[PDB]
Amino acid sequence: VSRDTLYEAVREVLHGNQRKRRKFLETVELQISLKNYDPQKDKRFSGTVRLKSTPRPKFSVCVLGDQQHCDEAKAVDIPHMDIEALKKLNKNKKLVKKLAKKYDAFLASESLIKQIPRILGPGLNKAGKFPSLLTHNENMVAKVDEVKSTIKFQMKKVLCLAVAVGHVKMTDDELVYNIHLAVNFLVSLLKKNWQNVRALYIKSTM
Amino acid sequence: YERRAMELLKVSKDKRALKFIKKRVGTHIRAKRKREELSSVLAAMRKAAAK
Amino acid sequence: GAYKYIQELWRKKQSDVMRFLLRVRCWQYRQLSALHRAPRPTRPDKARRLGYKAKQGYVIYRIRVRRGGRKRPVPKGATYGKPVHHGVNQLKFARSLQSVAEERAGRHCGALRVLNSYWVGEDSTYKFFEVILIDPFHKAIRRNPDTQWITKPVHKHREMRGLTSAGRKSRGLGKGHKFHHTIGGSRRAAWRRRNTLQLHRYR
Amino acid sequence: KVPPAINQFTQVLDRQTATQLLKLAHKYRPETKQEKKQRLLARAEKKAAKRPPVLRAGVNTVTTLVENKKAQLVVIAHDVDPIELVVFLPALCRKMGVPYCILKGKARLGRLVHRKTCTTVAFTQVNSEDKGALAKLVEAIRTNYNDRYDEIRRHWGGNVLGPKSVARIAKLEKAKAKELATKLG
RNA sequence: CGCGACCUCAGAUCAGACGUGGCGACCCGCUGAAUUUAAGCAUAUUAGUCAGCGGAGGAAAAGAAACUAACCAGGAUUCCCUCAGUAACGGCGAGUGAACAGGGAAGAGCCCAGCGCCGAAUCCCCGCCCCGCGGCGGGGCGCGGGAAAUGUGGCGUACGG
RNA sequence: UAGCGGCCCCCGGCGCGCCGGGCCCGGGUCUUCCCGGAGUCGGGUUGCUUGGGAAUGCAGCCCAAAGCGGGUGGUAAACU
RNA sequence: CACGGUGAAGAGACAUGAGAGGUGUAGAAUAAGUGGGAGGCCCGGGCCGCCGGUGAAAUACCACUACUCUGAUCGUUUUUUCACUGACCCGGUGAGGCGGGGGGGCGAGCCGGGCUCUCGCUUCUGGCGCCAAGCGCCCGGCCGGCCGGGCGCGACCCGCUCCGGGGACAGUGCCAGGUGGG
Ligand SMILES: [Mg+2]
Ligand SMILES: [Mg+2]
Ligand SMILES: [Mg+2]
Ligand SMILES: [Mg+2]
Ligand SMILES: [Mg+2]
Ligand SMILES: [Mg+2]
Ligand SMILES: [Mg+2]
Ligand SMILES: [Mg+2]
Ligand SMILES: [Mg+2]
Ligand SMILES: [Mg+2]
Ligand SMILES: [Mg+2]
Ligand SMILES: [Mg+2]
Ligand SMILES: [Mg+2]
Ligand SMILES: [Mg+2]
Ligand SMILES: [Mg+2]
Ligand SMILES: [Mg+2]
Ligand SMILES: [Mg+2]
Ligand SMILES: [Mg+2]
Ligand SMILES: [Mg+2]
Ligand SMILES: [Mg+2]
Ligand SMILES: [Mg+2]
Ligand SMILES: [Mg+2]
Ligand SMILES: [Mg+2]
Ligand SMILES: [Mg+2]
Ligand SMILES: [Mg+2]
Repeated sequence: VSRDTLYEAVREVLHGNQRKRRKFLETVELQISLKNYDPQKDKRFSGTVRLKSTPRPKFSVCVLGDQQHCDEAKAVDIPHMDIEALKKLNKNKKLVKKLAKKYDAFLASESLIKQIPRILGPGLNKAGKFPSLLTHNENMVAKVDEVKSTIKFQMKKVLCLAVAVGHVKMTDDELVYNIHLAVNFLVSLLKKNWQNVRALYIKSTM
Repeated sequence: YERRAMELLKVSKDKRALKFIKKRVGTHIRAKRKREELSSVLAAMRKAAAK
Repeated sequence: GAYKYIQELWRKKQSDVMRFLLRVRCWQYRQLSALHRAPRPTRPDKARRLGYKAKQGYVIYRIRVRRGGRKRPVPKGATYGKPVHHGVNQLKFARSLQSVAEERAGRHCGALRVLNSYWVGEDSTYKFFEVILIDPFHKAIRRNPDTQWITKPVHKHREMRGLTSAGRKSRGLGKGHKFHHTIGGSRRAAWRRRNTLQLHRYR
Repeated sequence: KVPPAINQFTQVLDRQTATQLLKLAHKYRPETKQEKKQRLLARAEKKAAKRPPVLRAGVNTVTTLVENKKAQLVVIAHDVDPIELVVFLPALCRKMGVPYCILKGKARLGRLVHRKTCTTVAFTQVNSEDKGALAKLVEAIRTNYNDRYDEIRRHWGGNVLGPKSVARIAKLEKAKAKELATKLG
């Protein structure tokens, strides 16, 4: 997409903030719409947008990790949970789905994605849980802030998505850099070029 | 034919539009250039329409 | 200047303004005779591109020519020979209709030299060409040092020997590997030089 | 159906605007060969012992000093022999903001300068006495052409039949109208 | 209505010029066969030849790359030697058939339009005087007439300006 | 006939000199601007032509341009 | 295919864009799937839920699109019909009264008057018919008289094709198939 009309859209919603003055927490989003790709057919695109600002104020995160993910996690204030604690979660598929539905997206260590398909593989992708691996550097400080808001553009049984980006309190040029990342990643991820779109509503939430 | 080609590109029959432009102007390179500048002027009209 | 605007606007012949003007003017020139004096160039920038200067001595003669190929003028379509020469209908003239316009204008006004010519309109039955002619004995042309190649007797009837632009385009002349058959000055010169036998004295 | 780029030359200045413009133009006429030869003599008898403002004539001069922004008013004749000499020129003047008017008579417009015909003239500057006069001309002219150009650009000419065919249609359609009045009685 | 511009188009035994026609060995533009060969013949060949038509000059045409090349690159055109009876075309038959590079003969380059700036600075013609006057030209004077702003001249052209 | 043999005319070409008029002109360095020929190229088709072979050139007809573009780079075509 | 246009309907293509129905239940119903969400709306309080409850995806909050249907007006093109004329064509003429608008004589129905249509002055005979009478308004020459001109009605005005007849079809240009002992 071009950037001039996207500038016009972000100016009209930066001055459409005064139309709303939000209190259900200040965050906006955008939509993406596609025209003639069959929702039941192949060439399904499935990718992750790395985003650098995370303009979503309360991103809900937890970690699922082994030893040496204890003390640094307690000092960064993210709750830590062990393999026998996942056995405690596995003692019923009652509470674990509710905690994973209250939380948005997880991340987990190397050897616990080995144990997440015990009997709970199809239980956990029922709520869309593929926990993302850490590394051997063992520094999750702001790397979790980077892994969050990596928006999954995924094709499923109908032809549209919506992406959670933005608050007008942040700076405009970085916000349009975020929407630029989203739109050029999806235009590259599509089977054809930017002709496949209908429009873009980078609007307020409410 | 230029009006008919932007009318094809509005409905986003881009492959048939390029074939029709090839049948009109001749060489495929000139056809690609013609379709690109028709996409440019049609994008100019669309970016004029929102303001 | 205005001439680049005029030139780029003559380039957009399928536009509405040009289609209207070509239709209206083509009707006008179809209403007149096949060879008539034009008081000024219809295409001023095109004329001055081809060599016109708005001064005394340059005249414009506008020509109507009939379109199509050259039907072979044999009685009842019978060319009495081998079937490779039985063609009557779909044959073509080796020179262009523009050069036909120049030679008609020159052979009428034989006291004038054909400089160049250009296209001004057509329909299905006629092509219309404006030919620039020059009077080599007018004193403006006779006393301008920049224009007196035409005063010399070697430039009598350039349009009949193909020395004009539309005349030289039909001869196959040019530089390079596409024009090996006109090395010399012509197809004539190349054929003569290649189909000769150099019998030397001492061999 | 005349295209609007040609049809815009059929809409002109009226008599009052034309006479007020010509009255201004009669004072900025370029000097003839006589009052240039004697102007040479008058310069020589004082320098051998600034140029006042003039009208710029012709499509090339006027086109060049319109795209240079240097024009302040431009008058274009309605009736040039190929109209393509000037059919671009209202569009050019509108984009570069130059006040343009279309005047009847290239014969009059080339009687301004001392010739037979001229396509267009242009006021580049005027004296301080006539600056208010050019202001009143420009404020009259710009309300007809430069501000109305987006309406002018889509207004097509011609498409009006013969009076005999218009009369035949009028009789037929009034018969249909009176019969439609007879429908309800 | 009438007068005057302009445009377009007429008329004149108006003033001054120019073309026609001939020759045609050589040259340029078209048009263009068949005999012949293929042991027949139709594509091919003859042949872009003869015949036909138009236009010249003491030469014509061509000519300063919308080129050759693929190199350590050359450098308008024309002509000679070689390329070469070769690449290639061909009922792949009969037959046809170049080009570049190389060595020479010659050797020369340049100009517009366009883009721009300079009070159209430009051109033609008639009157008078002086000169020269058998290639009608030079200087000056004309409140002499036209052309030309629908673009003349000066600078300037791809090697850049 | 031979001869850098003679004589007399004529027509040039070649030098210097005078009058009038014209022309009152450049190279380098840096900065700022500007730059191009369209029913033409090109495509299809037809016919002729060429050694030019999926088309060498020309022409008719139809389509019909662009400007970091176009043409060529001897096998049609796409990407670079 | 081109020259080759104008308008109005019929038949399509359903593009800009308006409205709209979703059942293996579970659960606030009837969640078409998905991104994300800790505190709107209504004006400190109130409202289901995000959570409980819990099924094949858990629904607050705002979202995009869809699947299909329907209407709307500019889908914009294509196609058929009906018309138009300005290209083109044909005919007639010494391109002689074409088309409207008047104004006038009749008729039709109403109260001297408005409106629709119509007509425009030649048929009793093998004559003749032009080159204006008449009326009105001006102008001139000789002392109201004579002589001698001009304009306007008579012979209405306005126009954009001479008048008709066809017409985007004949036709012509270039290709394509058929036919073709001419
Ligand atoms: Mg030939
Ligand atoms: Mg020569
Ligand atoms: Mg060519
Ligand atoms: Mg005479
Ligand atoms: Mg034989
Ligand atoms: Mg034999
Ligand atoms: Mg035989
Ligand atoms: Mg041959
Ligand atoms: Mg001959
Ligand atoms: Mg001759
Ligand atoms: Mg001679
Ligand atoms: Mg030459
Ligand atoms: Mg060479
Ligand atoms: Mg050999
Ligand atoms: Mg041969
Ligand atoms: Mg060589
Ligand atoms: Mg100039
Ligand atoms: Mg010059
Ligand atoms: Mg050059
Ligand atoms: Mg002797
Ligand atoms: Mg051949
Ligand atoms: Mg290549
Ligand atoms: Mg190749
Ligand atoms: Mg037969
Ligand atoms: Mg026979």
